[PDB]
Amino acid sequence: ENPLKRLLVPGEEWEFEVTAFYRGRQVFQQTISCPEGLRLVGSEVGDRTLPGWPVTLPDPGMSLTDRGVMSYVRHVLSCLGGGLALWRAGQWLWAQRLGHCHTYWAVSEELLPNSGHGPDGEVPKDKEGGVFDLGPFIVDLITFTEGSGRSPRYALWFCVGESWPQDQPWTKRLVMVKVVPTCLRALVEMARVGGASSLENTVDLHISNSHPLSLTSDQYKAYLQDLVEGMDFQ
Amino acid sequence: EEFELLISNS
Repeated sequence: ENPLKRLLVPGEEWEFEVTAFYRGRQVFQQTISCPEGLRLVGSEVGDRTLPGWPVTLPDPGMSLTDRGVMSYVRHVLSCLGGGLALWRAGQWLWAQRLGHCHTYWAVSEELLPNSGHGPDGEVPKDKEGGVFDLGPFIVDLITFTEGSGRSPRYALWFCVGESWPQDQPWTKRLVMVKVVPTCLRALVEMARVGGASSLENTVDLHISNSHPLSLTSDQYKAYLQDLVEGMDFQ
Repeated sequence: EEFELLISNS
């Protein structure tokens, strides 16, 4: 049996590492494991009955140093309302806006949101929107194990309350939020150190009900191909 | 440093 299929079984929960940045400064980090996904809110007030795990972004500061911009940050957090919903349905991650803050997203690197390609689009409000497809990710991951392509991107960056910072430093934006499906961080890491020969390495898939995985490089590449053949493609 | 808040109300 393929242990990597555990990611795509219904009822299983991925871990989402949420990291928030106010003006190029990390202010918040929390890991969420919820079946109905997460929900980036700013605590006003609110509808407690809304599905998804509430992730409250912290209030900024009331400092004489940095207040001409922290009032703007607090202004954005006051308009998140229902917040930014992010959940998983099968092999897709879905994001939707429930508040009044226009939000732009992109699947980029972990230490840098804006590479140059621009945003992958804006988080929709009236409909749910696909932000990540596991299909193309595994395919690119196999090619990465096959010493050819580059490392596939898995980090979801969100630019809240402002337009996407293209050709501008991302430290200028008021509210930036990085969300990482920690299973994908592991899969990439497993392919980063594991590709030494046919030895064993250990990968924690970081998902609900799962044990560590001691696999060989060939075994890992075999499971990945078997994972692909059992997924929808476009 | 000016800020255009894409906050859509009403």
